[PDB]
Amino acid sequence: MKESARIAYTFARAFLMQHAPANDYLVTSHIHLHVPEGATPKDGPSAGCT
Amino acid sequence: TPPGVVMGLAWTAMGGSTLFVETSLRRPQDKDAKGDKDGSLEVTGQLGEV
Amino acid sequence: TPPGVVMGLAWTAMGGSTLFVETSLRRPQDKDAKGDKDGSLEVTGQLGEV
Repeated sequence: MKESARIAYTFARAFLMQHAPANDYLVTSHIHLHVPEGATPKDGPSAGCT
Repeated sequence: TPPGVVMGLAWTAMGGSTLFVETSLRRPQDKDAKGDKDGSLEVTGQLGEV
Repeated sequence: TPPGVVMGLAWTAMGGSTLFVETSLRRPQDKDAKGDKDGSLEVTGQLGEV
């Protein structure tokens, strides 16, 4: 999930610059995030699109 | 065989098979453009100690 | 025996043996010519803590 975490952070930055250039949130804005626990880690990549 | 994959013979428990080694970037390279961090590898496919 | 390799005798639990020993660089040496950072070893071969 840390790999998915930076993958999501990266792809989210890329998708936002791709779509709404005027916004600068993910490119420059610190973000706490939390994902509820409970699923087995092996299936955890499935949550990454969320 | 798109680059980063290649066949490799293997003497399975019964007979043999042309197992395909698979290799691919799994998390974006650009953790920092200046970053000296290693590309630590994450083998999978039921790694043995050997 | 090109540079950075030397043979070593070993008293195997069954008879003797003449196992080799090998060494190599693992990252570019000059990421920072002045950089004060450890030349860390990374030993392998299923070594016991002794």
